[PDB]
Amino acid sequence: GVQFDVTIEIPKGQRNKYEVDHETGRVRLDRYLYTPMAYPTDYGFIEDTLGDDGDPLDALVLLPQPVFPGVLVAARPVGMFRMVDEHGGDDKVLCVPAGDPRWDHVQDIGDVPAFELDAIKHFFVHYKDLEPGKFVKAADWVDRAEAEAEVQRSVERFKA
Amino acid sequence: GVQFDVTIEIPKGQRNKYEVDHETGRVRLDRYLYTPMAYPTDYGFIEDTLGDDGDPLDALVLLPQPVFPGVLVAARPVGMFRMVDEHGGDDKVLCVPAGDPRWDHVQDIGDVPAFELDAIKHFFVHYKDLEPGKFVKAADWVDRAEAEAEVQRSVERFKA
Amino acid sequence: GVQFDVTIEIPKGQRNKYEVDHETGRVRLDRYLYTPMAYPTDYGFIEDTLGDDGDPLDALVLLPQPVFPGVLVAARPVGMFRMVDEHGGDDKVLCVPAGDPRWDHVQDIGDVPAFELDAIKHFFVHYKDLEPGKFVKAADWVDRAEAEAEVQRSVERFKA
Amino acid sequence: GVQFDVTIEIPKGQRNKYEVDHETGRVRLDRYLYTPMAYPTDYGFIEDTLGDDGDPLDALVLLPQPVFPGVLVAARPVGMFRMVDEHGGDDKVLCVPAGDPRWDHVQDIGDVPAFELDAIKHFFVHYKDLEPGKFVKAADWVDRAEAEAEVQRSVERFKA
Amino acid sequence: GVQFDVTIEIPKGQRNKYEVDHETGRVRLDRYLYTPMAYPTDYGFIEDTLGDDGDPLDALVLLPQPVFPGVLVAARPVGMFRMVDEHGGDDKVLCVPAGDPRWDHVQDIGDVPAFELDAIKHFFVHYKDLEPGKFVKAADWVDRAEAEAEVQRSVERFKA
Amino acid sequence: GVQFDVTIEIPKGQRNKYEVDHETGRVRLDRYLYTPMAYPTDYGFIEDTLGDDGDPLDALVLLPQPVFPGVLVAARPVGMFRMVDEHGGDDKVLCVPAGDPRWDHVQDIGDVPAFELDAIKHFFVHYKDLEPGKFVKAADWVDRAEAEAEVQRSVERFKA
Repeated sequence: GVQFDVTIEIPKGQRNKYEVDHETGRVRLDRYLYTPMAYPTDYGFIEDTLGDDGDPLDALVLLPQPVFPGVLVAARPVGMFRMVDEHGGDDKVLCVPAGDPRWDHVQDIGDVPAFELDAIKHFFVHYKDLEPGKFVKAADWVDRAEAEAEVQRSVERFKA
Repeated sequence: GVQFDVTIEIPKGQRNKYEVDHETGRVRLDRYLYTPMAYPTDYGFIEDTLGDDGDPLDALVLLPQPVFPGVLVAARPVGMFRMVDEHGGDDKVLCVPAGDPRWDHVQDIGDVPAFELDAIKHFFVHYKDLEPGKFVKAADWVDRAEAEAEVQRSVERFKA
Repeated sequence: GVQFDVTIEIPKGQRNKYEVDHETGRVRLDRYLYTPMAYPTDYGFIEDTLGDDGDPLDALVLLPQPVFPGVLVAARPVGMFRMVDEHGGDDKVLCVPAGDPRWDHVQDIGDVPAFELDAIKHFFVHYKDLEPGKFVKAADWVDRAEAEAEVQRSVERFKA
Repeated sequence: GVQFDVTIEIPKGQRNKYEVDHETGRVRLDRYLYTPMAYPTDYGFIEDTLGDDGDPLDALVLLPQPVFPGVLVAARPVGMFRMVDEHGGDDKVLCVPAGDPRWDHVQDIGDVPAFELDAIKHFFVHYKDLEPGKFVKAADWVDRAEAEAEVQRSVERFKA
Repeated sequence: GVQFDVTIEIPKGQRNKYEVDHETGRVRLDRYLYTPMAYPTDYGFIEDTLGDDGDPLDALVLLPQPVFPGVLVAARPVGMFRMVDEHGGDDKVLCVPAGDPRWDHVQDIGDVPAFELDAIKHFFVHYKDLEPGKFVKAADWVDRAEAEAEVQRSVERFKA
Repeated sequence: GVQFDVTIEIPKGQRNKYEVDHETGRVRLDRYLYTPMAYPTDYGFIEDTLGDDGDPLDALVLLPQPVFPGVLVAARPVGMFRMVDEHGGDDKVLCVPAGDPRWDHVQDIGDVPAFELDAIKHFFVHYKDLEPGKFVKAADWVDRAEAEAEVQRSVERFKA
């Protein structure tokens, strides 16, 4: 069913934390990570969504080769990382590239190897460890179904 | 005589197929090539041209060091790659950087070494070999004169 | 006191000379340097400033990891490189990242090691050596004080 | 059952064709490829084997991140690429990393997606297209079983 | 006083865990880290030392630009990272480049900024978190004096 | 006529100054350059030569893509850079790859564009500018002829 555009803010392997300014469209170097970690996958947000906090819904995209910040990728959801940090709840849709048969075998979170999900989860739990006031409290994984529903709501919030 | 601006969509050496969306201005990861090949030169399109198919005229730009997708380069034509694929005819203007005396010795397609033209041609002939329905039929090289004429028409089509 | 946004045009380590077109917002490959040199730090301009010559005030930003052309970084001044070239006077504010405590020990030009200031100065003195008509005549360093003053003036020129 | 050491000569993504000199141990830049292609996976030879032609048996290793020429990787076979070129028969064992549970799901050639095998095969069929006298005639895939047997013989040839 | 040669096994920024085999001299891809982390500095061992476990003493080397695995760097000690893992005690001498005046200001562990020591410590505490049976228990910092003493013993063990 | 092996110590684009230790065969990080410069071509020495100073004759090799330190390349001379520094005379043979027809049009120093020879010369004249006691006094270009002669002598010194 569902598919959308993700705007990659941060390439796999990067320790610079880029972000897109959501009115001006410009890309911004928010900060350099305080921990010796790097983004586990290409990271961004779903174009035309609105989360709880006036921010578009976050997205992880699985790619063979990282992209550049600002790049659009047409993607589809396979699961969702649920996380509660110091600004409270925050979710990240796990995605593969849409209409690329090389990802056809990846249909739900069951299809992504554990060592990969754990590596991703390990990054978000620890990446802000050396940043005062900043912490993480929940962190877990849910299936394409819950991913799809959270997307749907954020699309509807974006239209209101 | 003629010179124009090229928007590089894809850097030399890249296997990610970026493209510029021509209304929104945004850059897009179209697909990752199915063959183990990589763009033989920096690749883009001539700004303010319109081809037969509502798409700006394609350009190859010879550069010492690859640029980033979206980067403008002022360029001049030295020849043109004529190719007929599954969507029919499609041409690619061969360029060097404008007003850069290091390229002064390159004035027509005679001035580009054969092994380079062949490498470029070999890329377009084979890059879509593992992509169903997609094939290539003609593929040859023509001089700065024919390049200049096709540009001129595409500039005039862009003004209508 | 003072702090501002810098738009990085050229990453540390690059030999391609990118520049932002100031009306269109687009990024441009101006030229590939003629000397075997690479920008000693990330290089751009202070957003919303206007110099003597209708061009925004130049900026050097010290970063742990280079950014991409077009990226915004919030920054604060610690000194200024004064230089007179073939188009006359031209200054470059030395900046560190704003609100990043890892840079708290850098408060004025005294706090940047000499070998670094000399490396930067060596780049601007020599980078145009193989470029006809282009030369450099003055080149020296001044403190956060004078930096702050030149910024203020350029901000005020931008509002007129 | 079987597992061995591979010495990577050429990293995934490289167009430089490095080779190890088999007496001196030194690494050598044989040639830069004439086609705009790059090695589809990390490429080398199985340490302590001897093929038909006094050369150690060739190996492709599947890795998450490319290595450096000269690097040893402990590996296990999953299949074999059979190829007949201008020097006649030549085979390449397809391998994954030994004792790394992240590759446990890859047990025979059935387990490697078609688009990957085809990409590899496409590289070896075309990489020497622009090299006079050099051609390719057979090229196909066989299973872990045949891979294992060819290894065994090359190990025994190495002991004679 | 003391200075020695370090063989860098692993460049800053790498997630591949290279190691030197200490008889054969050859470099080996041990494993790819299970956590989304990357070596916080260039990492290796002190040439001609012998630790408690028949392995040369580990070293961290602070460098402006990462080297290649196998590269020798002449270095001097400024402190030492004391850590107890699953194989028991294991120490890591913190070094700067020898005879390089750019590092003259770094004379003991007091001279290395806290955010750097913490980043390094954070790496060794967490890098093996997703690796069964592997854990970390102590982890702290000591001064150039203790570094110098542990080196001295390992040099003497190497001569017996 | 003449052709030989070059051992590349330093890749084009690098600022780390690698060097091969000539007895042990090991590669060494000598220093990071003090100026914001990077080696204009791949740089090494002619294998089995001996200069005036017990050091093998230096070599520049022109390549499409840089190699790794320690890599051998079979090469042929097209000219020589003569230079006198603080340790007196020091020469560097300009080479292209042997038996590669893509370089057949480069037969003597006349065949290398001026902007290239000047770039190379500019690097050796300035790269040590910020290094106390270190300077450069002569620096010029001579033809394949003189190159061939200096090689011959160094080969003969190597055999004595």
